[PDB]
Amino acid sequence: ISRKWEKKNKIVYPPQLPGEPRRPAEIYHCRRQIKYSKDKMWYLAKMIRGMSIDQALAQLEFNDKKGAQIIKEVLLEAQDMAVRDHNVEFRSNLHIAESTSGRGQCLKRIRYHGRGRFGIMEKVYCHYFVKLVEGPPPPPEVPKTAVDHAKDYIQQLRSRTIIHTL
Amino acid sequence: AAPKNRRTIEVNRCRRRNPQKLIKIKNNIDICPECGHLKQKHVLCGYCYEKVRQETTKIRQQIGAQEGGPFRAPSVETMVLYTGEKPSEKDQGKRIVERNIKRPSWFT
Amino acid sequence: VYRRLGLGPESRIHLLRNLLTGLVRHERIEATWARADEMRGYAEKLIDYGKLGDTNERAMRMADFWLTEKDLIPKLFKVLAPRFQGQNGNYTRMLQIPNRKEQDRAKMAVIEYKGNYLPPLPLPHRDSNLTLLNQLLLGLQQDL
RNA sequence: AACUGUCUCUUAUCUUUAAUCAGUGAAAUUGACCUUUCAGUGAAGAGGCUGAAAUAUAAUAAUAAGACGAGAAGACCCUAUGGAGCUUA
RNA sequence: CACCAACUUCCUAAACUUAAAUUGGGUUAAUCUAUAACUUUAUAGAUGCAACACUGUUAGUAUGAGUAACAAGAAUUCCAAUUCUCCAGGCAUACGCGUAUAACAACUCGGAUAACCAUUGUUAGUUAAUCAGAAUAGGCAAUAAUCACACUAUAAAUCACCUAUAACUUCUCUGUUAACCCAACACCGGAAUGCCUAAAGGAAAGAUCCAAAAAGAUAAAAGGAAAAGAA
Ligand SMILES: [Zn+2]
Repeated sequence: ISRKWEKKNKIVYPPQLPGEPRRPAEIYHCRRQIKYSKDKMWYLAKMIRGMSIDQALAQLEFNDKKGAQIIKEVLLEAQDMAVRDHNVEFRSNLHIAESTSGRGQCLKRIRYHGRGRFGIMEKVYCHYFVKLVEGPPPPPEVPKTAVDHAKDYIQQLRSRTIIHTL
Repeated sequence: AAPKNRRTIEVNRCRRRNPQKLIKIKNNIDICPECGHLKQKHVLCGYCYEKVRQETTKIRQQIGAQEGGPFRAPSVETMVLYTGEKPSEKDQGKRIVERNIKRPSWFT
Repeated sequence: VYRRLGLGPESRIHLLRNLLTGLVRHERIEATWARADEMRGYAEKLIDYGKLGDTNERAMRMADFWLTEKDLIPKLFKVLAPRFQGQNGNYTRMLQIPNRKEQDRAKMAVIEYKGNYLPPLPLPHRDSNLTLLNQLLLGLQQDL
């Protein structure tokens, strides 16, 4: 087993100089053993990526999946330690920078059948990894306009270089 | 039924990451002034509703003890009175339930 | 016009009979939203039977069958019926409650008899007229 | 022979299934695949060759009539100046 | 009235002629020994010394697939709480099992999913003079039962007690729990006997929707094989 996500939370940066900008806080929190499928947890993780702390909590509160309840507890724990240990002044000033799920060690059993058949029973466990960055979520992407696309095409034509000639 | 060959993770990754299969966000979340907790616009607050049910259970418990037997539902109206409030003439001809607690602020 | 409930038509009425009996005894019942809506019509019509009169022989047969506990029969004609004499309808108040966290996520609702002695339910409140938008609408109303 | 929804000739309701939510979780299978249509070529024979044609990406939902469908050492019968075994007085 | 096109050919640098069993010759990865080297090497001597392929063997992890698949009567005043709706083989002993018993504490594993425990840990338990299990030698015996009488029958069906000898005052030991056993299972069936048929024993509903198709059941305007009778 590897527990390097916690070690990422143990990273200590060098003292910042007075003429150095305040470093945004980064919090690494994970739940190593969850009796849940990582794929199902990943779906929850994918949606919440990049959202604010408050928005994620509100969405989770009205979610019907068991994994969502687990994430909310994990999210609440991460927020508590972030203020307690990572010097997060404002509770609201937190957003989900990263959210992903990993496989966990399972259990092996045989599934009996009533009529002499048998099956492979497996008890699934998973890991859940989240990194929280202090501050509001980054602004969303803006689609390219027609003007932007057209300009690039002309630039590409100009950028073309002649091939295999003097 | 199995495909004639193993399904590649690349193929599988695209299927599960298609937007149709992803979890959707909800924008109907609302705040409950009464409890100060979250609620849905079409759903009532449960923190305050929990108080009503808990008081109802306490009121029901008092009624059960007063009746003292099964199938003893009165044929007369019922009323609930709290400490500091005494039965009045208007309460005559109505079953009176006495509560040791004082009249709750929310309950009128 | 009817929800397909119960192992058979009798079960729905018997289940409705069980639901109706409990509501009369307690006057406020929490159940799945679909059941509460289905039984709301029966409860309102039962109150009309109480209004019809205690002497009504047909009402007794309906009341006797629907209410398994017979102590409620005097209550309906002497408590529920007198209570709702002024009212012309809407005797039952049904509201949606958050779904049960019992791993099945059933839709929940609470149905109660109006005029009951139980504490008032936390009903929704419309916006006050003192709000800026309402105050602006008030000015338009005054001019007209 | 009658009888009846067996049928002429189907319809309706109830139950199961069905569909949605949540929890749990197998099996045969699997060279790799960025996995199209038409004509040709070939061993009855082409998603992958030749030449034409079509073609945002990703998904989602339905049906088994025909190709006298594809097939095996399935099924069936008969043969041998074939073998070998067996019985002998 | 030409051009294109092969390493055919020419040209600069080079090179010196075109299938496959079989046959001659030169190297080499790795490990160890002898003797050296000293960021991983040399000369000799050795070998369990190199695997995409033996119906090869072991372990890990995928695919099918989060697919097949699976589950608890209602309300409340509450899981050793009440009441309501509905179901109808129950209780003892034998055999077997062997603590699965009960209380408490846990909520991970086990229940073919949970709740709840039958799982996990701790402690307790099943009380017997009555229930159950754990001297000798001789002599001498015709006639079934069937309410045994009548009555017949064939299929043929009953130690004792006498005579002697010997002993000479006793209640311990063991079984006793349970929803239990044999079927790989909390199996669907297998499992001896007595009593009795609800007073005993129980719950078909994880939720929502009311798709189609499919399965079972009920109903049919007019008709009646496109009632149970004959050959
Ligand atoms: Zn509130």
